[PDB]
Amino acid sequence: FTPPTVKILQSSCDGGGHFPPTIQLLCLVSGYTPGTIQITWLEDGQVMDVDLSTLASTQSELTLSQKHWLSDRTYTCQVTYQGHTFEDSTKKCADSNPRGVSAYLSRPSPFDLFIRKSPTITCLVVDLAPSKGTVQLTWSRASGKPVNHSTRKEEKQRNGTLTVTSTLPVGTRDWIEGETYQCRVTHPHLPRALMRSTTKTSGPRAAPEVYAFATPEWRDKRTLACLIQNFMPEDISVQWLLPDARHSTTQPRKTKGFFVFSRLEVFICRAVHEAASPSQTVQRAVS
Amino acid sequence: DFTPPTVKILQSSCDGGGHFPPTIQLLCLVSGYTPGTIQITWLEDGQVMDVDLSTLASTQSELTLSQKHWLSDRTYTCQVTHTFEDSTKKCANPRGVSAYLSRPSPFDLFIRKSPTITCLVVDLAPSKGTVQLTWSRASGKPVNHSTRKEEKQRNGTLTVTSTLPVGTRDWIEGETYQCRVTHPHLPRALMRSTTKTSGPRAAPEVYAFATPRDKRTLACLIQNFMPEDISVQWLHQLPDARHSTTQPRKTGFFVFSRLEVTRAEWEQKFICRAVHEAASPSQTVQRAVS
Amino acid sequence: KPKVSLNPPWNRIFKGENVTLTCSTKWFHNGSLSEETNSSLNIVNAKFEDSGEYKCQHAESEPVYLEVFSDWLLLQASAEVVMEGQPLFLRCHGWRNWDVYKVIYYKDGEALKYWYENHAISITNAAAEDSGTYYCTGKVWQLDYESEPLNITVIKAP
Ligand SMILES: *[C@@H]1O[C@H](CO)[C@@H](O[C@@H]2O[C@H](CO)[C@@H](O[C@@H]3O[C@H](CO)[C@@H](O)[C@H](O[C@H]4O[C@H](CO)[C@@H](O)[C@H](O)[C@@H]4O)[C@@H]3O)[C@H](O)[C@H]2NC(C)=O)[C@H](O)[C@H]1NC(C)=O
Ligand SMILES: *[C@@H]1O[C@H](CO)[C@@H](O)[C@H](O)[C@H]1NC(C)=O
Ligand SMILES: *[C@@H]1O[C@H](CO)[C@@H](O)[C@H](O)[C@H]1NC(C)=O
Ligand SMILES: *[C@@H]1O[C@H](CO)[C@@H](O)[C@H](O)[C@H]1NC(C)=O
Repeated sequence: FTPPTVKILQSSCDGGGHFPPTIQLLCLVSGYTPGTIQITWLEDGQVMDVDLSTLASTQSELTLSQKHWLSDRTYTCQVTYQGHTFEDSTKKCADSNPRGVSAYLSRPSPFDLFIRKSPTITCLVVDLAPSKGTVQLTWSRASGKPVNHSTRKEEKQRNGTLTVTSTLPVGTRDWIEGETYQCRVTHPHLPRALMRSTTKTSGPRAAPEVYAFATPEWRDKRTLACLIQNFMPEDISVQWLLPDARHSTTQPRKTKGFFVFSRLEVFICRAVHEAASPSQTVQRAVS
Repeated sequence: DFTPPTVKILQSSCDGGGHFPPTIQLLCLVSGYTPGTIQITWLEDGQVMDVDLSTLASTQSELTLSQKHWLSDRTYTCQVTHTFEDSTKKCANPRGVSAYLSRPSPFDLFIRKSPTITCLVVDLAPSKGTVQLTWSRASGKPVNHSTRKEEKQRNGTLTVTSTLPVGTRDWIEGETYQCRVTHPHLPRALMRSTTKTSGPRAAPEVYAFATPRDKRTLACLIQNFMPEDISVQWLHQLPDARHSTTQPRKTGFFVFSRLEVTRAEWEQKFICRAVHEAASPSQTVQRAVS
Repeated sequence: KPKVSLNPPWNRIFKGENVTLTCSTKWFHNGSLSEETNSSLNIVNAKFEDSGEYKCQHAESEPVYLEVFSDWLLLQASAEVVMEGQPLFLRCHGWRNWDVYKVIYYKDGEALKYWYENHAISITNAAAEDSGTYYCTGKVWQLDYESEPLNITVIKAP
C-alpha cells in the first residue's frame, strides 16, 4: 500500500501578474498502489465536492470565482485512500511584501557546505519601521525535525529603517537530502507573518571541468586564470590554494546547454561543486 | 484539417496559509493538437532558459524556479512552436517609465566609424498615451535623424527606443548628447545625457587561451584598460553571439571572453580582438591561440 | 494692515492644484491689481503664472509668496519661518492622487522619520532648535524620488 503524493497546481497569472476571471485548482494525486481513492474538496472546512475513482494516479479539478478566490478562503484537497487521509491546502498567496517589507533567505556556499562543512542559511529582513522587542524571527524545518540555535540581530540602518538578521546553522546531510528550511517573521505591524523557504536546487547535476592558465606580465607580475565550466547547479565555489579576495570570479552564465572565470594575480584552482566527484571537488593547476 | 494546440500554464499552489513553496513548479500544458513535431521554448523575461522537442495529442513541459527567482517578479513564457505561447508571473501595482541612454561601442566608434547612442524608455503604460522622445546637443547644433523603434513587451509594458547617429569628431571633442522623454502621464520630462568619459586612459592587454568531448572552447583575458568602454570580438569575423563576455570588473578593468568553436573550425585554423579607446595603432589590441 | 492666509497652508503647491487667499477688498498679484474684490481670493487649477508675490488691503497689508511646481514629490511646509512654540506642519506631498510610499524625512542630513506609507510632521511647540534644511524621500509607482530641499527657521525672541 504505497501512499499517494498530493499537490495542488493553480491557474497562472497574466504576463502582468493579473488574476484570471476564474481560478482552476488542480489536485494531483500521484504514485499510489492501484486501489479506491476519493478526493473531497473543502472550502474553508466545508465540503464543496467529492470524486471517487477505482502505481497509478488521478486528478480532481475545482474551479473558483476570481472574487471567491480573492476572498482569501482556504481550500483543502482531501484524499482518502486505503482507509487513510492525505491532504494539501492552499489560499490566495498572501502579500509577500507587506507594507513594503522585504525578506531574503540565502542558500549555503558550496564551499561553506563541503570544504568548511559548516553550512549556514541566513534570513534577512529589511525596510522595517524601527521598533524594539516587537520583532520575532523563527526557524522551522519542513520535515518537522527539531530546530535550535539561531542568531538574532536587530540592528538599525542609516536611512531610518530597521534591518533584522538571523543566521541559522544547517546540517550538510540534512541539506543535501532535500530538506526545506522555513524562516518566519512576525510583527505588530504586519497583518500576517512573512515566510521564506529555501531548499537544495532542483534539476540534474553535472560536475565541473577546470583549467589553470597564465600569460606572464609587464615590477613584472604574472596573472592566472581558470575556466570552470559545464556544471549544473549554478551553486559552485571557487578558490585558489590563498585568500578569497586575492582573486576575482565572474557570475555563472549558461553555456552551450554554466561557467565561471577566476582571475588570480600573484598553483591550484579548486572547484567545490555539489555534483563533483569524489570529495565533491574538481581542480587543476598551472605553472 | 488540423487543429492548433491549446497552451496554458499551471503553477504550484500555496501553503494553506498563503506562503510560497521553496521551489515553484511551472507546468506547461500543450493540449489538443494534431500529431506532429512540437518544440517548447522557455523564456525568462524574453530570454531562452530551456528547450525541448517532442514527436489529437497533448504534451507537457515543466520549469522549476527558486522561491527567490520566482519572487523576483520576472515573466516566464512557454513558447510552443508557427508560434503559440502563454506567460505568467508572481500574481501582483504599476511601475513608471525608466529611461536609459547608451554610450557608443569603442568598435562602433573607431573600427566601424559609425557611432550610435540609443535612448531606451521602458515600463510605459500602453494606455497612458503616446511618448515623445527628443534629441539635443549640449552645444546647440541640430541633431541628425533618430530612428524610433517600439516593442510592446510581454509583461504588458511599452518599451520605446530611439537610436540617434552621432559624429565621431563631435563625440571625440567632448560633445554632450541629450535624450528627452515626454509623456501625458509624467509630471515632468525624463532626461538622460551621455558624453566622452573623463578620467585617464590605459590601453588593454590581451591573451588568447586554449583548453584540452571533441568540441571547441576558447578564452581571452583582456585586462588593465582604463575606460570601462571596451569592445571584444573573435574573427576568422565570427558572429557577436557565437561568443560570450563578462562585465568589466576593476582589477584597471578586465573582461573574459568565451568562444566555443567546433573542432571543424579547428580544421580551418583564432583571433581575440579588443577594440579599446586607449589601445595603440588603429585603436585595437589583439592576440591569437592555436 | 491685514494679513494673508493660505488654505491649505502650503505656500508651495503643484500645478492644477487649488489654494485660497483670505484677508470690498483689493488684491495684488505680482504687483498688478487682480479683478477680485472679495476678502477671499480663489485659485482654481493652478498654472505656473499663478506664482509670485500676493498682497491685499482695505491700509495695504504685506506680501505672501506662492511657488508652483510640477514634479513627483513636493516638500510642502506650513511656514518657512516660525517663532518658537508656534505650530509647524511638514508634509511630503506627491503628484496628484499618486501614492508616495516608504517616506523618510531628512533634517539637515539625518533621517528624521521613516514610515511604510506616507506620514507628516506636526509640532505644536516649534522648538527653536528645529531650524534646519529639510527634504523628503519617497517611492512613487515603485520608483525612487528625492524632494526639493526646503530651508526652515524658528526664531526665539525675548
Ligand atoms: C508673477 O511673477 C512670478 C515671478 O515672481 C512668475 O512666476 C514665474 O512663472 C513662470 C511661468 O510663467 C515660471 O517659469 C516656468 O518655469 C518652469 C520650471 O519648471 C517651467 O517648466 C515652465 O515652462 C513650462 O511652461 C511652458 C509654457 O507654459 C511650457 O511650454 C513648458 O513645456 C513648461 O511646462 C516655465 O518656464 C517661473 O519659474 C516663475 N518664477 C517664479 C518666481 O515662480 C509668474 O509667471 C507671474 N505671474 C503673473 C500672472 O504675472
Ligand atoms: C536603508 O539603508 C539600508 C542600509 O544601507 C539598506 O539595507 C536598505 O535597503 C535601505 N532601505 C531603503 C530606503 O530601501
Ligand atoms: C517587462 O519586460 C522587460 C524585458 O523584457 C523589462 O525591461 C521591463 O522592466 C519589464 N517590466 C517589469 C518586469 O515590470
Ligand atoms: C480645485 O478646484 C476646482 C473647482 O472647485 C475643482 O474642479 C477641483 O475638484 C478642486 N480640487 C480639489 C479641491 O481637490
